[PDB]
Amino acid sequence: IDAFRLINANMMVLGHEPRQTTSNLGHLNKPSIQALIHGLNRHYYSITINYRKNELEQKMLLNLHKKSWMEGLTLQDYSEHCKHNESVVKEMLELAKNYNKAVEEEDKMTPEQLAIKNVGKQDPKRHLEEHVDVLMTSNIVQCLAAMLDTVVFK
Amino acid sequence: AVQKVVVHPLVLLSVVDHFNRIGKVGNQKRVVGVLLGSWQKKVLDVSNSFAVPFDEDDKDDSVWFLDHDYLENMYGMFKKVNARERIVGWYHTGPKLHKNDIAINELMKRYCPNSVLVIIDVKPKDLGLPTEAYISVEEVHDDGTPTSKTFEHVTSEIGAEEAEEVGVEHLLRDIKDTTVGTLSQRITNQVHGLKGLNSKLLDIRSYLEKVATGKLPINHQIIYQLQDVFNLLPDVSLQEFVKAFYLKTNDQMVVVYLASLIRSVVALHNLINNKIANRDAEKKEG
Amino acid sequence: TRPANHRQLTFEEIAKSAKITVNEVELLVMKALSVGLVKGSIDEVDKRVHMTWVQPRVLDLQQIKGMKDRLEFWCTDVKSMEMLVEHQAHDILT
Amino acid sequence: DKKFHGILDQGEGVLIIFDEPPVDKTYEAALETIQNMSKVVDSLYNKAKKLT
Amino acid sequence: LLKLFTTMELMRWSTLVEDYGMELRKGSLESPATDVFGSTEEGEKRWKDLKNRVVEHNIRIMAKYYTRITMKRMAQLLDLSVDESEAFLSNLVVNKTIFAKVDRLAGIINFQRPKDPNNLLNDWSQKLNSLMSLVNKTTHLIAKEEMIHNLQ
Repeated sequence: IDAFRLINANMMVLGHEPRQTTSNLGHLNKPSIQALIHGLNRHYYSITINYRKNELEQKMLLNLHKKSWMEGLTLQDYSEHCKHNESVVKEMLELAKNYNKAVEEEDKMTPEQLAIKNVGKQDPKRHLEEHVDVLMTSNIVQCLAAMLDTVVFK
Repeated sequence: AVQKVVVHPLVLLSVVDHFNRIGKVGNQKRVVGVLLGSWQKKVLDVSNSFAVPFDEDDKDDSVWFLDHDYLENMYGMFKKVNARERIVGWYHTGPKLHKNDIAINELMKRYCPNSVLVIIDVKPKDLGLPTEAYISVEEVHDDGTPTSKTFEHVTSEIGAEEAEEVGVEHLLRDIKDTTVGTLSQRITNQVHGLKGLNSKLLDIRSYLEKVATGKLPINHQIIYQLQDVFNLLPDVSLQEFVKAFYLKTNDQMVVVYLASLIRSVVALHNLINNKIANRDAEKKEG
Repeated sequence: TRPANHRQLTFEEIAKSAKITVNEVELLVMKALSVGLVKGSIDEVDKRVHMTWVQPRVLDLQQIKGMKDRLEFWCTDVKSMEMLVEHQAHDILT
Repeated sequence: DKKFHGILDQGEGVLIIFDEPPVDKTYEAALETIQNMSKVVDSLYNKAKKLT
Repeated sequence: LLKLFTTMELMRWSTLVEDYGMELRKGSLESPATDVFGSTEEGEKRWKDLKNRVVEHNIRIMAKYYTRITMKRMAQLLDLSVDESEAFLSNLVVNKTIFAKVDRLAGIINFQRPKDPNNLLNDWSQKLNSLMSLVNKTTHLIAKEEMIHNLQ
C-alpha cells in the first residue's frame, strides 16, 4: 500500500519534493525502481504511512482471533500420540548411524575445509537434536496435562 | 436451525469505533445497529454491518427506537455497491442485556425470518469472552407452564479468510502469540486454560448460592441438567491405576534414554571440538 | 442413593427393596435399560449390577445444600493446585 | 513350533488360550540406538586420547 | 412382528408356543398359518427354524446387556439343554456372528472383550473431554440466561 500526492510544474527551477528540517525521509522506502519508472519523482511524490494503533482494539483483535480455552487441557489422547513416538525414533536411529559415520571418520582433510565443503542442512547437529526437541516438547506437555486431570477431576 | 455463526473481524471492530463515535456524548451505554450477513448453510456467516439511531429509557424499559427509514436506505446503498450481502440480524453491547430485546427482535424479524443477534462485549474483554450470540424460538415454556419468549443460544466463533489475515498479521507486530508453541507456550495454555475453569465454576458457584439460598425462583431445567455432570466424572480404580503407569512409563522411556542421552553426547561433542580448536590456536600463536 | 462411590449394586438389594424374587431382577433391569432411564450393565459371576446413570430429576432444595458443598470442595481443589503449578514454573512461564 | 498361542497345565489338565503383545517396537528401536551411541563415545574416547 | 423387534420384548419360547399355537390351529380365516407351518415335513422344519430364529434373537440381546452369565442360567433361559447351548453358541462363534467366548471348566462365560490401555485411557479422556468440559460450558450459558428472566 502506498500514498502519493501530485506535484506542480511551477517549481521546475526549484526543488520538487520541497522537504526540510527532518531526518525521517530516508526511512519507510527508498524510491523503488518499479515506481520511479513512472511519474516519480517529477509528477508526484511519495508520502509516509504509519498507523493510528491503540489499545482496546489491539488486544481485542489479538485475543479474539487466536484463542482456545478448553483446548488448553485436552489430550489428543494416545492412539496417535504414542504412535508418533514411534514415528520419529525410527529415522532418528538411522540418522544416529549417520552421526556415527562423520565422527569416527575424523580425518585431517584440512578439517575447516572438510566441514565447509559438505554443508547440506544435514546430519551432525542440524538433523540431530531438532528431533530431540520435538520428542521432548510433545511428551512432556502430554504427560503433564495427564497428571493434572487426575489432580483436578477428583 | 443454526450450527454456529462465523464472526468476520470487521464487524465487532466496526462496533467498537461506533461506540467510540457516540462516546463523546456517551450516556446510552448500549449501541444497536444492523448486522449484515451471508447465509450459506446451517453454519452462518457475517462479514459486514452498520449502525442505526437507537435510544432507550431506564424507566418502563419498553420505549425504544429502531429507525426503519434509515434502515431502508442505507441497506439499499450496501446492496447497490455489493449485491452479495444481505441482512441477517442486529447487535448490541452491555452484557447485562435489557429485557426489551424481545421487542427489538420481533420487530425486525419482518426483514429476516430466522433473525439472529450477536452481543459483543466492548469493555469486558479480559478473561474468556469473545462475543455471544442468541437465537429466537418461542415455545409456551414447558409442559405445564405459562407462555414465555426464551431466547436460546447458538455457539459462536471468530472466522478468518484471506485478505483479512493480511490485515491482521500486519497489525499485530508485537508478540503475536507466535507459531507452533514451545514448552513455555503450552504451559501457559494450561495455566489460563485452567484459570477459566474455576472462573466458569465461580459463576456456577454463585448461581446455586443465590437460588438455593432462597432469593430468585428456581428453574427446574438447569437443575437436573447440572445433576448428570456430577454423576459423570471419573474416579480412581485399579483399572485406572495399572493402566496409567503402563503408559506414563511408555511416554517416559522416549524422554529418558533417547532424548537426554543424545542431547548430552552432542554437547559432549562440542567439548572436544572446542578444546582442540582452543589450544591448537593457543600453542600456535608464537 | 449412593453417589457412584460403590454403584455396583448387589442383586439382593433389589430383591429386598422392590420385594421381587431373585429370578426376575434381570428382566427387571433389562426393561429399564430398554426404556432408557439407565445405561448400566449386568455381571453374573458376582450377580452384581453396574450402574452408569443418566436420568436426572428434582433434587429438593435441602439437597442443593449438599450439592453446594460438593461444588466448593471441587472449587478449592482447582484453585489450590493451580497455584502450585504457577509458583513452581514461574521462572520459565513468563 | 509356534503354530498356536496357548499353554498347558499338568496340575489341572487344563488348556489356556491367550494372545500376544505387538507393542515391542518402541523399546526395540530404543536399544538399537544405544549400540550406535556406544560406538560414538568410543569414537570420542580415542579422539581425546589421540590428542588432548 | 412387534414382539420380535429388539430389547427382548420380554419373551420366552415356551410362552410363545402357548399363546400363538392357537393361531397355528383352526380359527376364523387363519389359512397362511396352516399353509406355512403345520405340514408334514415342510412346516415341521419351519417349526424348528422359528425356534432357531427366536433363540438367535435371545443371544444378541444377551451380548448387549451382560458382562458375564453362568452356563446354567443360559440353559434355563433358552428352553434347552446345557450341551445344546454349548454347540449352538459354538456354531455362532466359529461363524463369528456373535462375538463371545466361554470357559467351561467353571461354566462362567463372558461377552465383553479385553480392553487395551490405549483404549481404557481413551475412554477415560472421552468422558473427561466431551461431557465434563462441554456440559460445563453449557450450564454456564443457561445460568446467564436465568439472570435475564429473573432480574428484574
